[PDB]
This record gives sequence, structure tokens and C-alpha cells, in this order.
Amino acid sequence: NPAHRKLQARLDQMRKFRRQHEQLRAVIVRVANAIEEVNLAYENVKEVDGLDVSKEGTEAWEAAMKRYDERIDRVETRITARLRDQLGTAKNANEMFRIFSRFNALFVRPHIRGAIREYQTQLIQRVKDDIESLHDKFKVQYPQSQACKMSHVRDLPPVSGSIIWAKQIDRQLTAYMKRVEDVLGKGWENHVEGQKLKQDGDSFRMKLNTQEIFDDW
Amino acid sequence: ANAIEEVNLAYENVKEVDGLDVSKEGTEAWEAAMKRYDERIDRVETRITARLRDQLGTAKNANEMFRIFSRFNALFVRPHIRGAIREYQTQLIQRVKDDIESLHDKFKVQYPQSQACKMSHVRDLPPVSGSIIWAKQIDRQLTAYMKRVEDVLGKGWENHVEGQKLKQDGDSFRMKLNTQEIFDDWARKVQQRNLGVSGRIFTIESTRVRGRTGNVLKLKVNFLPEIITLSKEVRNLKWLGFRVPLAIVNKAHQANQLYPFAISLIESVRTYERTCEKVEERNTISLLVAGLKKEVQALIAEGIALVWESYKLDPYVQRLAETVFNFQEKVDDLLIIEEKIDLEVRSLETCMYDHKTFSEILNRVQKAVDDLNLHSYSNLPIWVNKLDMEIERILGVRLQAGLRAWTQVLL
Repeated sequence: NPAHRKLQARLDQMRKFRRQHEQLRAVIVRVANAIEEVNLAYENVKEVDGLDVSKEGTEAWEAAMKRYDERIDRVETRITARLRDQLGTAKNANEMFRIFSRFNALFVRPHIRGAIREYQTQLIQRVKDDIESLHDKFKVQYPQSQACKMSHVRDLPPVSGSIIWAKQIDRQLTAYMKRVEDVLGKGWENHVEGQKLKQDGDSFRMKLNTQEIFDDW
Repeated sequence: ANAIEEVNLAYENVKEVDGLDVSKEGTEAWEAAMKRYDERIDRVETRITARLRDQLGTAKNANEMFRIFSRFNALFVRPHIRGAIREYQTQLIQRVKDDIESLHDKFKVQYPQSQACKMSHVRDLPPVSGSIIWAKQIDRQLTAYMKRVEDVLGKGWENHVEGQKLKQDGDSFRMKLNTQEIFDDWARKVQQRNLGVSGRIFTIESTRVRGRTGNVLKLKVNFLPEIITLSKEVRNLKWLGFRVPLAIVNKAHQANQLYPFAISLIESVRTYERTCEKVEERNTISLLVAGLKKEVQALIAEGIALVWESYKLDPYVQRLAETVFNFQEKVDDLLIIEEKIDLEVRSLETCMYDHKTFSEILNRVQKAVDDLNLHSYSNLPIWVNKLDMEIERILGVRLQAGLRAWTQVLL
């Protein structure tokens, strides 16, 4: 039992304290006034961590760490209830997207991440309908697109305007994809619907790699 | 209530007559204590004797009678309860004989026949394990009844009027309930032919022959009974524990460390076969599935061609699972799509003479066609040519029918 054993274990748990506290407080650098309070529980442990003795560190620091966690629990509940209220009180779905793009890294903490599936699905049907509109409008072709005629008046070759059309549609789809993953978290295709929308956006993208047009033309 | 006070009066007068341990008056104290205590407690034995009548007066089987027999643990020091016990020794021994012969009937309907076979197999127990477990449970229940009779008289039940026959029934039933024969047959068969069945991991793929109409051939991986043998060894070890053949245990270990791969492969093969059944039961679908079917068979060829790739195994397994997974979703997806198409196609003679509705139908059908375009199937426009030709015929037919009818209207 080489003496440094519990020192090693202690160091890794204190690692996790600096790691996880540092993370959560570093995410609140994307902001109701519990920020300093998280830093208070953090420093509660930095003071009552008693400059990490070994014996009493076990027998007392267990409750010290736990105490800090309890303060994060309250911090969570307040942030989740707060954000669900700013989400529910958000009147626009785009506004709702802005709140999701306002807490990207906060939709990581499973504690937070659990209660949003309803709003998620509302946003998914929004994304759904708009990519469906892209299937529609892109299913109409560039020669018959009136955009070709307006672009032509703006004096471009039809070749260019056609690929501009294509490439821009691609950019809207890609923007939708980043909307999707920011909403659904980075584990996104693993999620029930993300796999589907991934496949669909990919095949839709494969029907947009226009280098052949430039080749033959 | 009535007896507690009685017993306590006897005790307190006896606690005073003991003279606080007068050994020199042990005759006086103890004998006098018995002079009063004996008679008063036997007067309590009268009410206990009413419950002695209740011993039979309560039950109908030796089980519940035995429960109340165990209830009176104080009375086994008094050979007065033994009288009614000797009276019900007959009934107790015969009822226990009833139960033991019932066990005989149960064992005679051995494990492959009894419902224990189905239930034990449902909970994934080998036939060896289920048989020997069931046998040892009956062994325990047999000795449990023997323990009941051991409590009945202690030792007189052995050379009893009928306990001499109970002993015989038990001895023959012990010889019936033997599992060393099964353990030996297990170690036997496994060491007679499963000596080579163990490490059959190399030839991963094996073609076949299936004498049926046309005499088809399928694909098969070589892990059918081995997995159950692994479960057999684990069951014997944790269950009873023998001097289990260590060579078989290590060969089982080697089968374990390669077993999940084979599971995945076997399910992929089965799903592949199921999909091929669904695909060739249809005919139009083949045109569009052709590419993916060739893809699946491309990886199937690359999987069969190699046998035992100790280094590259896991990625092939995962590639396989996803290919057949996709493939299956595509067939399901296409099936649903096609039936929506056909409800429109077969409904083209329903909405009589309405161009708007006709247009609507066609639009819906080609919405399904763009769905087909995205996850591109194989030869989609060719199949569309076919469609369009029959659509033209249903159209022109509905047309000419309405044409004639409108000629009579226009008369």
C-alpha cells in the first residue's frame, strides 16, 4: 500500500473538482445571478478543502465536495426553470432558436438537457417543413426557376447562376443542419430523428454536386 | 387469560418452595416442587390435550399437521403427546407416503416430458442443467419429507409399522434421482465428439445444401451447440461445481472470447435471408433494389472469402450489420412507398372524369418518386417508364369510356 495511494485518489477527485467546476462556471460566460454563487460554493470548497490534508480530507472533504454539489443542484434547477420560462415566454420560434444558440454548452449537462424534448420537437417540425420546402423549390429546376430570369437580368451566364442557385440552396441546408445540431446537441444523429435528417440532407446534398455541369459545359 | 395466571401461580409457589437452592433439602425443594408443579402443569396439559385432539382436528395432510406438530416443540419432552402421536403415526406416515409416491410419479415423467423442459428452456437453461436441477430439487423435497418423518418419532419412525416401507420408498427414489449418470454422459459426449466442436472459429463462413424443391443452399457460421455448452459449463460450475474437465473449460473460454462476433454475424445472415425472401417474393422491386442487393452481396463475398481474420474482424462485423440494417430499412421503406403508389394507380379508374383529382393523384405519386430519388434506388427511371405506360393505358381506357358516354350526352 504505497502511501501516496489516497493522495493519488484525492488528486483525481480534486482534478474533477477543478475540471467540472471550471467547466460549468466557464459556460456561464455565455450569459440568473447565481454565477458568483457557483464561485462561492467553489471557493467554499477552496477554503474548507483545508489545503487538502489526507486523513481529515477524507473524513471531512467528502461532505465539502458534496456541499458544493448541492449548491450546483440549486443552481441547475434555477437555470433550467429560468430558461424554460424564457423559452415558454419566447413568442417566436426563431427567438427560441436564439435561446438555443444562446446555451449550446448548457444543453450538455444531462440534468439540464432532460426537460426540453417538447420544445425540441417543435423546432424539429419547423426544420422539417423548411427542408421540405427546399426539396420542393429545388425540385423545380433552375431553367424554369424565375430566379434564373432575374439573375439573367442581373447578367450572369446561365451556368454560373445555376450553380449559384445550387450552392446557395446548399448553404441554407447546411445552416439548417447546424441549427439542428445546436438544438439537438452534438449527439444528434444518435437521437431518433437526427439519423433520418442526416441521411436526407446527405442525399439531397449529393443531388447538388454540380461539378459535372462545369465539366460538360 | 386463563392458563397464564395458572402457570404463574404454580411457578411463584414453586419459586418459593425451592428454598433458594437448598441442595441438602434437594429432596424437599425439588421433589416438593415436582409434587405441586407436576400436577398443576399436567392440569395445563389437559387443555394442551384438548389441543392434542385439535392436532388431527385441524388438517387433512401431513404438511399442515406437521406445521402444528412443529408448533409444540415443548411437548417433545413429554411422552404423553406421544400417545396421540402414535395414534396419528399411521395417518402421518401414510400421508407422507402419498406425497412421496406423488414425487415418484413426477420423476417418472422425466424432464424432457414435464413442463420443466419448456420453462427451463425459456429461462435459457440447457437440457443437462434443467434435468439435473429439477432432479436435485426433487431430491431436496424427498429429504424434506424425510426430515418431517425424522421429526415425527426421532428414531422410532425408522423401524416403524410403515416407516420401514417409507425407508424403502426413499432408498429406491434416491437411486432414481441420480445425476452423476447425467454428469458422466455430459462429460462423455463432450469428450467423445465435442473435442473438436470447441474451437470451430476458423471457417467462419460455410456454404450449404438443402434438399428441398430445387435443392437450395444457404450460408452458415459454425457456432450452433457450442454456445449452449458454454452455458452448460457455467451452470455446473456455479450450481454444483465438479472437477469439470479443465480442457473443456478453457476451450469454452476460447469460444466465449469470439462468441459475440458470431452472434452478430448469424443475425446478419438471418436478416439477409429474410430480406431476400421478401425481395424475390416481389418482382418489380428487384429493378430498384439491384444496386443495394449487389452491395450487400459484395460485402458478403468479402466476408465469405476470408475465414478467421484475427486482426480485422470487428470492423467487418459492424460494416455487415449496418449494410443489412440499411438494406432492410430500404426494402421496408420501398414496400410502403409502392403500396401508396399502387393505391393511386389502382384508384385511377375510381374518380370518374375529374382532371383536378387526376392531377392530384399524379402529384402524390411523383412525391413518392422524389423520395425514391433521394435515397437513390438502382434503375428508377426504367421502372418509371413501366409505370407511365400502364398509367397511359388506365388513362386512355378511362378516357375512351368517358368519350363514348360523352358522345351520347353530346347527341
